[PDB]
Amino acid sequence: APPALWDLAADKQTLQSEQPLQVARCTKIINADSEDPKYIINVKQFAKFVVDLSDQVAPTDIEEGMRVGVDRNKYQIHIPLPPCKEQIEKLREVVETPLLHPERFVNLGIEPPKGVLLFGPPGTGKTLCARAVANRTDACFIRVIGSELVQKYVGEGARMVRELFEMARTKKACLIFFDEIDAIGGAGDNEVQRTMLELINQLDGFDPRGNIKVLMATNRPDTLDPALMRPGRLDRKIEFSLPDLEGRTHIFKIHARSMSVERDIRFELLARLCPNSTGAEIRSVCTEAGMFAIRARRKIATEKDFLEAVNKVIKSYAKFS
Amino acid sequence: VFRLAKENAPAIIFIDEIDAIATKRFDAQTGADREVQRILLELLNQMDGFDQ
Amino acid sequence: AVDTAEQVYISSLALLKMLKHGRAGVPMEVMGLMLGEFVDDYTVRVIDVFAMPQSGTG
Amino acid sequence: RAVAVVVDPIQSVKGKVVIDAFRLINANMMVLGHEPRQTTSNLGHLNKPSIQALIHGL
Amino acid sequence: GPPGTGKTLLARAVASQLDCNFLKVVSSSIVDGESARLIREMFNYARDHQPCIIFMDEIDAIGGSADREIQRTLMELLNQMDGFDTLHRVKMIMATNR
Amino acid sequence: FLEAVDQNTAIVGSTTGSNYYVRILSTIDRELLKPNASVALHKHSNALVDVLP
Amino acid sequence: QTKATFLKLAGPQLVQMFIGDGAKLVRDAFALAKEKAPSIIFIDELDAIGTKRFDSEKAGDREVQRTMLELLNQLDGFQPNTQVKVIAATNRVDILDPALLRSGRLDRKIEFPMPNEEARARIMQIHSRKMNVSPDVNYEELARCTDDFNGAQCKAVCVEAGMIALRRGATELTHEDYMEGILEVQ
Amino acid sequence: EEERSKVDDLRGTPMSVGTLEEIIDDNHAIVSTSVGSEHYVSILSFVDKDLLEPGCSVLLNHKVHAVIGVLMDGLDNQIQEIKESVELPLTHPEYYEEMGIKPPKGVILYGPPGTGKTLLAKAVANQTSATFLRVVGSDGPKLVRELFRVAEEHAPSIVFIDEIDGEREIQRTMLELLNQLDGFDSRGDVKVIMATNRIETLDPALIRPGRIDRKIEFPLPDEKTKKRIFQIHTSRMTLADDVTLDDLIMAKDDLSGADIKAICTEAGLMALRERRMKVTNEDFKKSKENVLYKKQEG
Amino acid sequence: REELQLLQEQGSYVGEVVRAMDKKKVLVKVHPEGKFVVDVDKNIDINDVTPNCRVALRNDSYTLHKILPLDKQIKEIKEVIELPVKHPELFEALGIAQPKGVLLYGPPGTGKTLLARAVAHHTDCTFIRVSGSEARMVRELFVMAREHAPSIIFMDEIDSIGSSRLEGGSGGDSEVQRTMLELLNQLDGFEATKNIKVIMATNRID
Repeated sequence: APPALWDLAADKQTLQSEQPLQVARCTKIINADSEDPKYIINVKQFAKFVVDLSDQVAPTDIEEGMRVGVDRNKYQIHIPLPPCKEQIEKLREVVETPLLHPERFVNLGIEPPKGVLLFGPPGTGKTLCARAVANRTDACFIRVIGSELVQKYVGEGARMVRELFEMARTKKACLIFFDEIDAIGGAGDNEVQRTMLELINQLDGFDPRGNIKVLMATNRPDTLDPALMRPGRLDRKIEFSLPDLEGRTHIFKIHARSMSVERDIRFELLARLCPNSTGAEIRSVCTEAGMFAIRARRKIATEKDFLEAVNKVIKSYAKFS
Repeated sequence: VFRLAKENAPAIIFIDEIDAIATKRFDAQTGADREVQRILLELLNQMDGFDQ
Repeated sequence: AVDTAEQVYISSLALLKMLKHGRAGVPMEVMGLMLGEFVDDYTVRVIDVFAMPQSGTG
Repeated sequence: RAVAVVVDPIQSVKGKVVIDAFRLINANMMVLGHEPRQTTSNLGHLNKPSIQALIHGL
Repeated sequence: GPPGTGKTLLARAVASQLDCNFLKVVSSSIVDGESARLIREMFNYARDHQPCIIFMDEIDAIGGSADREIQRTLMELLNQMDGFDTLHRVKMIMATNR
Repeated sequence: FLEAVDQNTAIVGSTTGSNYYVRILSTIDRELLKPNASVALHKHSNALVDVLP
Repeated sequence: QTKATFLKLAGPQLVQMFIGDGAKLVRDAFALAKEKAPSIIFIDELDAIGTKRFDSEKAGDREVQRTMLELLNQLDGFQPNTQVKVIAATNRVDILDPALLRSGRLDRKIEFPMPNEEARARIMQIHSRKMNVSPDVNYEELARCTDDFNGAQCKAVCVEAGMIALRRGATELTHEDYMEGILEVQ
Repeated sequence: EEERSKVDDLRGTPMSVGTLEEIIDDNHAIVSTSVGSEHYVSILSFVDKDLLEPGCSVLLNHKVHAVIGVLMDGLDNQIQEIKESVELPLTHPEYYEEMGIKPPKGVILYGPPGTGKTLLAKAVANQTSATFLRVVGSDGPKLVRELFRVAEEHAPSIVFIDEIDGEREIQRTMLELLNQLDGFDSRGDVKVIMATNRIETLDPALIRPGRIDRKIEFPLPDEKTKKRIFQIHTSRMTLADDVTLDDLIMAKDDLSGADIKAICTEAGLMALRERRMKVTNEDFKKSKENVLYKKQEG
Repeated sequence: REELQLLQEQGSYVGEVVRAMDKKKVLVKVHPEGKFVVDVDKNIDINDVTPNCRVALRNDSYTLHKILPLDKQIKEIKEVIELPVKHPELFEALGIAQPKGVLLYGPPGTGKTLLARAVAHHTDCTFIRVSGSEARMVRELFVMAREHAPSIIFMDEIDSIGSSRLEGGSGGDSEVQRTMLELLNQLDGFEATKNIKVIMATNRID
């Protein structure tokens, strides 16, 4: 009641402010425009209404499929509303280098590259993406998985991909990341077919832009249609497989910004002590090392202490997987 | 139906598919079946009174 | 700041014209006018009453 | 004065053609009393719109 | 029509001449066992409008449990054509290849 | 018609499924108080003049 | 080169989960063709969707068959057919309908007898004339190295040649980059 | 008083019950109803607008819908690690706030005996002072989303999921559950403890994405915590010195809280035969034989 | 003719109040696009109106008006049915498990219903049935059982020779079987009062 007191005292001029803004047609959404004077609008009650644009709203401020406040009396719109070694380099030069020197690729060539392709076993995958986010010079991009594409009550995925591509247009060609193409792939399955064909249509389609990005990462490359469709636009396909022996020391060096590690500890030793280890796996290993370093009540961690945690954490996870 | 049957003539009443309709039920949401089986019991008492 | 008791005089003319206006009372918004002469403040008399052509504006 | 008359025969039964004329109160009279009109004996005749919603609602 | 084509041109000539009405029957109304009521509906319309002329082009496709349903559809056609109807008015034309 | 909760007054269901509460006229006898029957009200007054089988 | 509006319609696009879509699609397309300007309409893969399936056992799509029959019917018995044309193309000659012969229907028939090299080099030159390339080309190597390749594949050879030219450090495309791209993507 | 009683027009006869969707910084909110009508009107008094928790039912009108207000309606090394996991934002903070880690990805608990014995054993330890939520068992995961958001409101607490186990729907709703638990669009909210029986039945997608911290295999039956539980249940009861807990807790296999409560109840009941307030070992075993034979007979 | 204007009122809806509030403002459950919460008329008190009941509500002023509406068998069954009598006094010392119920297998030849009623008549106790008619709601019978300690529960309708689907009807009967299952689970779980038994009958493989 006390916070509502001063507001109740401020409710006096609300009576004189009641005359405008009071009209609500419950925000009917538009569809398209055949001609500028007359627009076709479809209310949520599935009743199509037509009204001319007012002088209070510019025609250039109207977007396709946009919700705006509309009068229920004059029917017009008074105001709108806002609501590795070589391979890692090859995949780095398709992201960082172009952004670092955009004009360089314009002068030295006809056009910058597109993207790369990731298939086979997951390996160290999805770690390099977060690494790329960490190496971002300005602002991190927005990643979109493949699980959001397939949902109940189909047909929402189209509006979703179109609105996120619209946000990409608002972001003036922001980096776009895709994941799990096998979920929407594998060409009752027609509902998936429409989504993946629309996806390929929006990809190969230069309408939003052709300079944005192409990235595909999947465990099983059993999809025939994206494979035959990709060479027309997408390019630069390389082998991923697993992490190499001397390749883990790079992840170690980029993880060297963590809690202080004794110089007596060899990186190559810990790298060769756990074969078939993903970047996130050895990251979890370093997590165990740091954790047991905290539990040891010391200021440092020695390899002799947590090596048991290492062989244990790798073997125990190797048992079921 | 019964009263027009007794009013008109010795008519012959036939009933088909008793297995599905006369099956007992428990839940109240499905209790309509209990209601119509109570109707069945009602006409059962009535036909018990129709024995003579 | 003075107010008296006013009473509106209605004849058969305006009544019947409002009956024809009742037949003209279709959902389409309509306009009408009333005429008369004011003898004083607290009495009002209406005599001439006609209709108006319909419009899309309402 | 500006006499305001609204006729709506659509939902009006043919049993009664009785109509109610309308008036406009001033916005500066909100401080003082609402209607300073004499001859209160005719309010019972003005009680014909006995509907329990629109009258004391509006 | 085994020696060539052009019968459809003659049918088009008659159709453009008089034809008494405008009607066309597709070769296969099946893919459109739920097409039986559709056929009976079309024939119901044929009974609704007394004057009728039927034009069927390329009927050799439908003339040929996979075969069982085909035979069933044929039996339905027999039942419908040999049923009770007045054929003295309605006319049917069939076009084919071999 | 639905049911009669008291004397000379009852409730009546509409076509939309919404039940309406309307007091019957004194002229109408108790014959129209039958639990299940076809009743016709006015489009405005919503009063029942007569019922049909 | 037609300078008009172009449309894209494929074979599987005519095949859907619903039924009786053919008539609606044809009538609507002809409606848009009636209302709009004399644009260009091109459909592809009419052979796969026009298969009459000699084998009598089973198959999923009989629809585009009668859709094509109705299309021919409207391309025959209708005077408006003098309006905007519809271009059709077939990949394989295994399936052909004898009823497709007419003025309104398919008329022009052109078989491709192993298209030559120098011509492909010419159109490739026309496509690549915009990009910056050192004006010395023998054309012999690039004409000889191309065997059973599409036009899109030649454009892909040009694009591939432009791909590594960016990381070579050279601001101008060379001759060997073409054949290098050929041996790269193909 | 007059200004307080002059609002009776909005809360009067023209009044309805609507459902608000979200609160906008533009001061004109959005409501909804059976037909989903939206009305944007400037705000008034009597509303909290903060703790209101939008997405619930509100008060509407036959009028312009100006809102006059709202209406509410050997595991020691393992157990110490999970102690420093879930009890991390709790008592004895000084081993945390010095540096800090805070990996709120949750953990996974399982073992060969299963039957939620060790799971409930570890779960009941956190029930001292807290808000506990037990979920047993596994259209879409709508109810799972409801539990997720209600746990988002219950975030300052501990959430414990127990008994985690057509067929293709289970996989995709498992992927959906994994995506929702991953916290894609949301930061750290509430600790989620995954508890199951066999880890071999679970897919590898429930290990790496789900928990980034630690997972420990179950080395033995852990008679210790069980001895503690039995001590808690027998704390109000009485016992002699000739009664050994070791062989008793070693003999029992796959029992729940209601089960041990039942066998203790029948232990006291069978100790009531001789009218003794003390329960012996032989009487405890003889009483246990009843339930032991009861469930194994059927 | 004074009511004629109330006929011009275009009738009135049927109000239902599921809940009452201490703010003296009554909420009413109505057909969709309903739920109009408003204080009632001044001449009628609020506390008189009971929740979860239908009332009369006008469609304009939204005001409430008024509330709207065999020797071998009995020899063996004696030690069973007459067991709850005077025994629980010494059952504190004995601590024996009380019998949950008794069932017989065979044809419905004679005295199926009359037997239990006769024994209950000789026991001078009330006879409580279920008879579901116009959630789970099986606790109410246990509440009534708590109210009246002596009781005899025998099921007539459970003995069935006549008509079933045996497919969905088997599950339909499995619902009742689950009901008596959880009932027996409650009886085995604890006891609010004595003299609680269940007697079923089956003429078939069930």
